[PDB]
Amino acid sequence: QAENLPDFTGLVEQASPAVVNISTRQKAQSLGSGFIISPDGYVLTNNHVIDGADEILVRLSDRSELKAKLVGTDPRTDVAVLKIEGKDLPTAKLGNSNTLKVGEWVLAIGSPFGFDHSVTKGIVSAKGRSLPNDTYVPFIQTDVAINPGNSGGPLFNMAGEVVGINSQIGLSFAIPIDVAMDVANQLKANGKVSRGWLGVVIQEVGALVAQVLEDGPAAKGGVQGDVILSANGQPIVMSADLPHLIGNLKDGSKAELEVIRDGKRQKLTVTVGAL
Amino acid sequence: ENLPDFTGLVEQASPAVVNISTREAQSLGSGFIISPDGYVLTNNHVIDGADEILVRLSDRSELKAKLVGTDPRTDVAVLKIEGDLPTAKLGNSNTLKVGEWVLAIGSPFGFDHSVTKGIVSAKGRSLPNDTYVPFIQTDVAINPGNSGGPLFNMAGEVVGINSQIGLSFAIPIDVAMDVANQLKANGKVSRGWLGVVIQEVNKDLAESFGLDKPAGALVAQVLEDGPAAKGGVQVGDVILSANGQPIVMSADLPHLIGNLKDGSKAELEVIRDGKRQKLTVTVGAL
Amino acid sequence: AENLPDFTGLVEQASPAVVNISTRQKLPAQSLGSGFIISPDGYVLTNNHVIDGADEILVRLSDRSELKAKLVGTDPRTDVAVLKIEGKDLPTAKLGNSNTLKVGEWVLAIGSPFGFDHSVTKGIVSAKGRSLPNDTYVPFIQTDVAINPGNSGGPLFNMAGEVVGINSQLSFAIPIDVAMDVANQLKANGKVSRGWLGVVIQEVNKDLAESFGLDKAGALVAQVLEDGPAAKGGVQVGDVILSANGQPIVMSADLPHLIGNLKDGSKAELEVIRDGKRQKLTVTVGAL
Repeated sequence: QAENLPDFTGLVEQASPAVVNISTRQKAQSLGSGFIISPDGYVLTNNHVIDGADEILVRLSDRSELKAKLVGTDPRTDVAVLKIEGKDLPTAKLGNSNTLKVGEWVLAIGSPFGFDHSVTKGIVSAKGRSLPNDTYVPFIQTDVAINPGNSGGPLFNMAGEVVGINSQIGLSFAIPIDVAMDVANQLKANGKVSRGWLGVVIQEVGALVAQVLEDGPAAKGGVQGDVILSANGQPIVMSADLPHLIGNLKDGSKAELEVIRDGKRQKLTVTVGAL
Repeated sequence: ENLPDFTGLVEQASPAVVNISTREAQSLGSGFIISPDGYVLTNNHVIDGADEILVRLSDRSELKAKLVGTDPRTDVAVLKIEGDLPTAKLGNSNTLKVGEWVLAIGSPFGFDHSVTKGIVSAKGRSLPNDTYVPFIQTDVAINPGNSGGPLFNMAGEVVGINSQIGLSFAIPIDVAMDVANQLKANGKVSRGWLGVVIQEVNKDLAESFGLDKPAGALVAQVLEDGPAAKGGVQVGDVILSANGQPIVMSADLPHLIGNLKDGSKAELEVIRDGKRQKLTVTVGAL
Repeated sequence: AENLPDFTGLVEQASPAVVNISTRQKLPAQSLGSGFIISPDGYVLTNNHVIDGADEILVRLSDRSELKAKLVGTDPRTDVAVLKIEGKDLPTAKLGNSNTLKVGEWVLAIGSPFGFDHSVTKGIVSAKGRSLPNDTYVPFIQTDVAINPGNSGGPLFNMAGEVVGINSQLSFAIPIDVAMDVANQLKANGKVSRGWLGVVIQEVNKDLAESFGLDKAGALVAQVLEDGPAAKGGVQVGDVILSANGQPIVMSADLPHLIGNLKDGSKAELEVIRDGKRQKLTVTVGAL
C-alpha cells in the first residue's frame, strides 16, 4: 500500500518558489516567512514577523536579496504587506478559504532560516470566528507541525492555492486567505485598516453585552446587560456575528441595533466610531 | 491531489462527539455518545472534581449529565443525558494494526469540533511505571480539550478513547467498553488485587531459579496483610502460573488477577530458590 | 468514506531490524534509545548520544533476545555510533540513498523506545541541507514525524522500506549516505579522521560582498585562528575563500566539508580575496 501513497513532492516543487524569507539587519537575522502574491513584488506576511524591524530584507529561492518597504500592517488580524522590486517574480496562486473543509489535506511552506524552504503537511482541524478569549478574528486550525520561522508563510491546499497564512499562534493557526486578502487590499489602498468600533465587550447567549463602556459610543445609546439580536437588520446567531458587522461599518455611520433587556424589545441607534 | 482525505469521515463521525463542561460554562474536555438514549463516554480526569456536568452537542443543544460511573485506573467515565441522539459506532481495538490511519475528534472549547489525523504508533498493556491498563499510542496531534473524545478508524468506528495523559495515548475501546458495561451495571469497577508489586523478567535478574526463558513476574516488593502474605510469598518469587494461565508477560499477571472475583482463591505456581511450588491466596479488592 | 494507503505492511517488513539500546550500571533495565541492524552478523547503527556514558551496552530485539554489544566506534560530530553483537542471519535493514530523497516524500520512523516493543511514526521530508546558523558542517534531513523519547538512534524509512536516515532529533535525521560513510570509517579504523580548518567562517550575503570588493559566494573567514594550519599559511580574517584545491565554494559549508575529507598533512591550495586583490595560499592541513 505505502508505496502507492501520494505525496507532496510535485506540490512542493510547484508551490515553493513564491515563499520567501523575511529578515532584518542591525544598523541575515531571520524574522520569519512570507509569500509573493503578485509578480511585481507585493508580499504578505504576519504583522508579528516584521514588528520592530526597520530595514526589511526579502530573500528568494534563487537567493536574491531584496529591499522591502512596509506597505501596511494590521495587528488585529496579524497581517502585513511588504513591497519589493522585481518583474515577473514567482507568485502564489490564491484560493478560497471559505470552501476549505475540515479534514482536507494542506501543506505549509516556510523559509525559516535563510533562503531555504521547509515544508510540513497536515489537515484542516477546524475553522471558526471565535475563541474564549476573543470574539473577532476568524481562524483555520491545522495539525501541521509547528516551526519557528515558518510563521508568515502560506498554507496550501493540494491544488497549490494559498488557503491561509500560517501564523504560529498543539494545533497551529492560520489566517483564512479571504480575510487576509481583504485586509491586504485595504492596506494596499489606504495603508491601514479601518474598522467600525463599539464600546462593548460581549459574550454569547444573540450577543450578550457583558461589559458596556463609559465614553464608548454604545453608552451614548444604551447600557449594559442587553442581548443584541440584530444590528442594522442582520440577525446575530453568534456573538461573533456582531463585531465583524460593526467592524465593517464606517466610522460615523448610524447603526440601528435591536436589544432585549427584560423581555422588552427596543431599538437604539449609534454613530459608530473607529479602533 | 489524488490523495484521499478525511472530509467524509469527519461528516459521518463528528455528530456524536460532544463537549464536556462544568458549572458561564467552563469546558473540561470531550466525549462521545455510545447509545441514542444518552449514554456518553469520556475520561475520568475530564470530569474529576466537577459537580454540575454539561454536555454540549453539535446542534448547540446543552444537556444536563448525571455521572453514571467512573474508573480512575482506566480513566474511563460514563455520563447520562436525556434525549434519538447521534451515536458513534464502536469497533474492535484488538484488531487495530500499528501503521493504520486514525482520526481523533474532539469538541475542545464549546459546541465546535476539532479534528486531527495520524497513525497507530504502538499497542500494549505495559509501561515502565505501570502494568494495569493496556494502551494504544498514536502520533495524532495533542490538544487540550480533545481529551475524552473518540479515536476513529477510517471506517468511522471508535477504536479508542483519546486520553493523551511526544506521542498521544488512547484507551483501547475493548477495555473502555468492558469498564463501561461494568460502570453502567454496578456503578464501580470491582477489581481483584494482589499485594505484591512485580517487575518483568530479563536475563539479568534470572537467578533464584533455574528458569532459562525470560518470562513470569518478578515480585519486587511483597506486601503485608495482603492475602498474598497469607499465601506465603517472599520477595524474589517468580510467579509463572496464576490459576493455570501462563505468565510470559509480567502484565499477564495483573489483568488476570484484576478480573478475578474478590474472595475467590487463586492458586499460583512460583519458583523460590530453584524449587517449584504452589500457594493459594484469597484475592481481595483495592 | 475515503481509504488511503497505510504503513502496516511497511511496519511488518521494516520493524524486525529496529532494536532497543540499553545499559545496566547505576544506583536505583535502562533503555538509552533505538538503533538498527545494518548487517546479519550483528553490526548495529545508532546515535553517539544514545551510548555516551554507558558502560555495558545491551541490544534488545523484537523476538525479545538480549545481546551484549561491543562499541565498534563513535563519531560525536555526526552523532553516529556503531555497535557489534553476536548472531547469524539477524534481521537486517535495507539501506537506501539519502541524496535522492525529495522534500515532500513520505517517511516512517521506527524506534524501540522502552523494551522489546516497537513504536512507529509517519511524516514527510520537510527539508534537506548541510548547514544551519549553529553549524557549518553536518548535513541534515528534517521531517515532521512525531518526536519521541526512545526513538532517537532508530532508522528513518522511505516507503520502500530502505533506510534513508538515522532519526537523531521538527525532527532531525542524519542522511544515511553520511552515516554509512561514517560507519565504514568507524568499522575499519575505530575513529573518523577529519582535516582541520584553522578558522571559523561565515556566509557571504550582498552586504559583505560589497564590503571587501567581492563581486557577486565563497566563505568569508569570520575568525582566523592561532596555530591553525591556515595561520601557518597566511590567512587574515575577512578573507573570502572561493576555491580550495580547485573546488568552487558557493556556500561556506562547501569548505569544512572539503577539508574534512582531506587527509591530515596533505596539500591545501586556497584562493582568497584580500582587500580586493586575488591570491593563493598553501596550507598543511591538520586534524581535530
